[PDB]
Amino acid sequence: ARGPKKHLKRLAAPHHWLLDKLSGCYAPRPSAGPHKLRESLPLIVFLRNRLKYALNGREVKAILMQRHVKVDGKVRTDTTYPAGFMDVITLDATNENFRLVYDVKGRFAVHRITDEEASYKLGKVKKVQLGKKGVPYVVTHDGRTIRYPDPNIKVNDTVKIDLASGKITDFIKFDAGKLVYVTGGRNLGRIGTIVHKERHDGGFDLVHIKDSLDNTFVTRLNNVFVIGEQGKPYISLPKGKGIKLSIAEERDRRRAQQGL
Amino acid sequence: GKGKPRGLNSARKLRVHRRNNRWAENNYKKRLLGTAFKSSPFGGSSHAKGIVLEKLGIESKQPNSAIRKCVRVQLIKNGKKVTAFVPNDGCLNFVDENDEVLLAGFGRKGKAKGDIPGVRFKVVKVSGVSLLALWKEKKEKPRS
Amino acid sequence: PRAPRTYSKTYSTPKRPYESSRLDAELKLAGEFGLKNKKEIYRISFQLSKIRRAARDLLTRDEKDPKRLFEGNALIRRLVRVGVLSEDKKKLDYVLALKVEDFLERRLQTQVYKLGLAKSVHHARVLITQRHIAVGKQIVNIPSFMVRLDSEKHIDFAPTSPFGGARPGRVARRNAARKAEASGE
Amino acid sequence: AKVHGSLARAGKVKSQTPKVEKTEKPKKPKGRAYKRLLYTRRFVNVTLVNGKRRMNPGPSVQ
Amino acid sequence: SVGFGLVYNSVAEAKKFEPTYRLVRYGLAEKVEKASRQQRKQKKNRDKKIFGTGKRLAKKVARRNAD
RNA sequence: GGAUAGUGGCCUACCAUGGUUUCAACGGGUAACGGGGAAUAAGGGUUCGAUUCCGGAGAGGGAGCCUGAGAAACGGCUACCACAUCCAAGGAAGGCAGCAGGCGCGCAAAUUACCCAAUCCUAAUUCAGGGAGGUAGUGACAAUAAAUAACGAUACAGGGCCCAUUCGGGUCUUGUAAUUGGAAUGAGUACAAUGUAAAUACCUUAACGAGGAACAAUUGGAGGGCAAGUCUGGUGCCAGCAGCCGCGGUAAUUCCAGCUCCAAUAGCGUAUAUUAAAGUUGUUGCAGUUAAAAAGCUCGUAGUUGAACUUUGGGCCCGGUUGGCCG
RNA sequence: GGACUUUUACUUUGAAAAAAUUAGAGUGUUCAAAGCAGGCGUAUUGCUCGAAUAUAUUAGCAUGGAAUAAUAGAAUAGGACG
Ligand SMILES: [Mg+2]
Ligand SMILES: [Mg+2]
Ligand SMILES: [Mg+2]
Ligand SMILES: [Mg+2]
Ligand SMILES: [Mg+2]
Ligand SMILES: [Mg+2]
Ligand SMILES: [Mg+2]
Ligand SMILES: [Mg+2]
Ligand SMILES: [Mg+2]
Ligand SMILES: [Mg+2]
Ligand SMILES: [Mg+2]
Ligand SMILES: [Mg+2]
Ligand SMILES: [Mg+2]
Ligand SMILES: [Mg+2]
Ligand SMILES: [Mg+2]
Ligand SMILES: [Mg+2]
Ligand SMILES: [Mg+2]
Ligand SMILES: [Mg+2]
Ligand SMILES: [Mg+2]
Ligand SMILES: [Mg+2]
Ligand SMILES: [Mg+2]
Ligand SMILES: [Mg+2]
Ligand SMILES: [Mg+2]
Ligand SMILES: [Mg+2]
Ligand SMILES: [Mg+2]
Ligand SMILES: [Mg+2]
Ligand SMILES: [Mg+2]
Ligand SMILES: [Mg+2]
Ligand SMILES: [Mg+2]
Ligand SMILES: [Mg+2]
Ligand SMILES: [Mg+2]
Ligand SMILES: [Mg+2]
Ligand SMILES: [Mg+2]
Ligand SMILES: [Mg+2]
Ligand SMILES: [Mg+2]
Ligand SMILES: [Mg+2]
Ligand SMILES: [Mg+2]
Repeated sequence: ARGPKKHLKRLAAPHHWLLDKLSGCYAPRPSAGPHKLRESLPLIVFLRNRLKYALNGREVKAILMQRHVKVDGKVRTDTTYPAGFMDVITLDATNENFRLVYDVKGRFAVHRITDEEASYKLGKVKKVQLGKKGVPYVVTHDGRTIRYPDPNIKVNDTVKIDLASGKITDFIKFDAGKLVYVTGGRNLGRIGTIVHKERHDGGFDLVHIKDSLDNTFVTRLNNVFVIGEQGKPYISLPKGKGIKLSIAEERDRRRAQQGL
Repeated sequence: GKGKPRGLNSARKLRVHRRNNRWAENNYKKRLLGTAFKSSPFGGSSHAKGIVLEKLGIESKQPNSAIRKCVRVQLIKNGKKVTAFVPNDGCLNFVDENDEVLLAGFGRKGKAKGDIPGVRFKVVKVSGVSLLALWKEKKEKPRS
Repeated sequence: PRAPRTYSKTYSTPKRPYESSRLDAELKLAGEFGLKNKKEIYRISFQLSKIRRAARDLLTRDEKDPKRLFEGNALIRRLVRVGVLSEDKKKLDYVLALKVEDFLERRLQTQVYKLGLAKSVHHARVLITQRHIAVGKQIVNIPSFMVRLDSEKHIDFAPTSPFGGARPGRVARRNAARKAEASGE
Repeated sequence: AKVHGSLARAGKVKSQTPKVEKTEKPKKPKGRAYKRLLYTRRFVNVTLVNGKRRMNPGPSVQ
Repeated sequence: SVGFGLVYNSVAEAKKFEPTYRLVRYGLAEKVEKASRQQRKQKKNRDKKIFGTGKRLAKKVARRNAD
């Protein structure tokens, strides 16, 4: 196409943002950044779509150009910064913090969390590798490289980075029966223990996942994101605890809650 | 039994054999051979307008007897000469020689209608007003 | 390069266009429910067919079928909320027996007639379109409004309009002045 | 087969039919009112019959 | 009549945060009076045929006619 | 080996003779950009997709290259080819398959309008720019909702259930009106507010806005198929009608009209294509003695298709679901 | 306890799967085509459900099955197992 595309037609846009069909021709289109543009969430979406603090688009740069918002600690002013999974986003001028942790449909929950926790976040290691000058380094999913890590951490292990200082502080291995988040695929939004990793030499290992309500299911190796010991999360989980309820069951929970 | 192969592995034969046979189907072959675009006096288009060369009084087929009023038109878009029937009482006096008229099919898909021989078309407009409107005197033919 | 504001045709005309016994049957309905044209019967005719088709489909499925069960009782739930399906005809077999007037009766047309207000469907018509009616605060001026059960007992006259209170119409409020302009001064 | 026939008499009959103008008359009810009119007439009133009923039987059998 | 409205934690703080088409409805900010789009544009394009100040070039233009 | 960002006959030198094909190569045609999808509703299918999203290609035709991370870029350059503008005749300059608009083409397709308010993009950038995009104009493409009238009054007629001895007939309820009277309303026109970037329309709302020369619905049709005239006047195998069968030759149910009637109705007709009907392409699912159709005969390769048998039967454990039942 | 079909077809179940469109749940755009909204209250500085689900009929990948249909194998034993 002769080079980099810069627009985004308002339908090719990631569905989980829940933009509306009309309103205009276009969607925000993520900037280049820490997360893959289809797996991301523009700040502009968050502030005006998810948070409803803004109306215009102008009134978002309004907020952003005020440093009212910081992502993973740092002040980010880009209208369309590719904020994504495990991220924090902190609105100081209204003392609230969030965490971009998935819904159970597959969307980005407005899962508000404390000022504790906000000082850390998880990070699946994508590659761990020996850099130049004999130095080693891990590469988390969010586009962080942390040099000098524990020789114990291999790929698909998660890592508790700080947030103000880099630095890995504790880490979880990937093995039989750990608390797992699903980051994409059909089962996006789910949460549970493992049981089996089906190895397929050549490509695409598969992870059978059990939830607290005993519902086995499968995904691909990269879809899986370890987050703690069984029943013991390493972070706050949104409402519904990533369980996936059938639309039958779903019907009740709503109409039965209604009335009183 | 049946005279057609029934093997689970015979698709090719059953497939080509019908593809082979769609040809005896007229409407299909007309479509595939593009008769429409080639031999048909219109492009395949639903209408054509040409210029009126002369007026004709084609006599009817048996067992009828009348002088069906028509016109030899020469189609602008491809210079073809074909003749077209001019419907309704004395409308033939609405069209003149050299008069530029819109023709349409006779609604037979190419065949001749009724007892009017050689005529596969009809005059629908003339000097761009509508023959229908003229015959009912609600519109008037602009001067030549 | 926007996005299509999608659309749909609401009715469908019959195949054979000159059945006398259908045209008799059709004309009848037009007169007792106060209809303007055949299209108002077609629109409903069409409606029913999608219901019967949706119905007859779920029935081919084995029961206990999470789709059948979900998407069946849902249909039934909607059909009852309007008064097309009876309070204990709640079975898919029974939605299949739904005939055209079942819907036609629930017409806000035929409801301004039924519970007083009109004493004529062809009075009920002009009553509605001339905004002389309301479900609560809301003036509903569409004859094919389809009155649901809970709303049935709320179809009182308009908060404006003479027939409902506050002021008379301009033809009233003009005679009242014309009997003053001449007979007085 | 024969293509030049007489064009001389093109428009005979439309030009020698005596021009008689349509009678003035009350209007029919354009709209729902018409169908209503048609209902109450076609089978509420029910005019002349025979074993079929008849829509346009001008000057009858007698 | 359902509508939408908002209340700012000041007067002139509302003034830097409100779209200037609102402020003019109020009399708050003033109504800016500029030339029509095509008029605006046609100027830009006119101005583009010029390298330098032009304040220089109008000498070139005029030097030729005054001899 | 060269070359490329790199793989590779990508190119070169040398060496072999290999590579594809009836399981249809190669060649031809396409009124062929591919897909998402669209029309057609028993199923199976049939037909379509230039066109809102994705991918591709191209910027009059070809080739070549500068710059750059990215172009073989065309609102970049260079040449040839085809066009073609200005000229003081020496020279100079252009590329709308961007938005408008013009010509041509044809059956066939709208304003040289307003704006960055929204959606989003770009930049050194909260500001600038955006015919991206939005707004309005033209717009019976297609789709949705649905006014063109409503309720009385009375005089006959009566559905009149009767009383009942008779033009003696109760009391509502249909229908007929050159008969009547009070109500209702938005189509409009318009204060205002609302809407808007500014206007406009929508919604809301004062002042007005109904009785038939209106606020006056049309388009087809009335022999059959096929719903609805054997009424009238005109024509006389003429004019004309008729998808098809057929109507017309002086009593025309079919032409030309008046009357009335039918069907659909803010819409109806016509032409062309296409789908259903078509079990008239048949996998489901056709037909082949005589209606179209078994090669004169046999062999035979490709293709399709090909008898039967190999753990059968017995006996345990385990927790599952629809009906007995009754609260 | 983990890999395991002689080699296939077949079939079951999944995974990796854009939106719109389609099927379709919820929602009183006043109805409807739509849209993805909205719903509640002290409505004087708030509360709150959502934006599901099905889809896909080839091929590839993963998996439960072995009836049906192919196919391989010890015969001059250059047989099998330890
Ligand atoms: Mg961006
Ligand atoms: Mg000739
Ligand atoms: Mg300048
Ligand atoms: Mg190379
Ligand atoms: Mg080589
Ligand atoms: Mg050779
Ligand atoms: Mg195509
Ligand atoms: Mg082409
Ligand atoms: Mg296409
Ligand atoms: Mg195609
Ligand atoms: Mg084309
Ligand atoms: Mg290009
Ligand atoms: Mg051109
Ligand atoms: Mg550049
Ligand atoms: Mg370009
Ligand atoms: Mg180029
Ligand atoms: Mg250009
Ligand atoms: Mg143009
Ligand atoms: Mg011009
Ligand atoms: Mg024309
Ligand atoms: Mg057009
Ligand atoms: Mg803008
Ligand atoms: Mg700007
Ligand atoms: Mg400044
Ligand atoms: Mg009118
Ligand atoms: Mg009137
Ligand atoms: Mg008529
Ligand atoms: Mg009939
Ligand atoms: Mg006669
Ligand atoms: Mg006829
Ligand atoms: Mg007649
Ligand atoms: Mg046959
Ligand atoms: Mg024969
Ligand atoms: Mg023979
Ligand atoms: Mg066998
Ligand atoms: Mg993928
Ligand atoms: Mg298998």
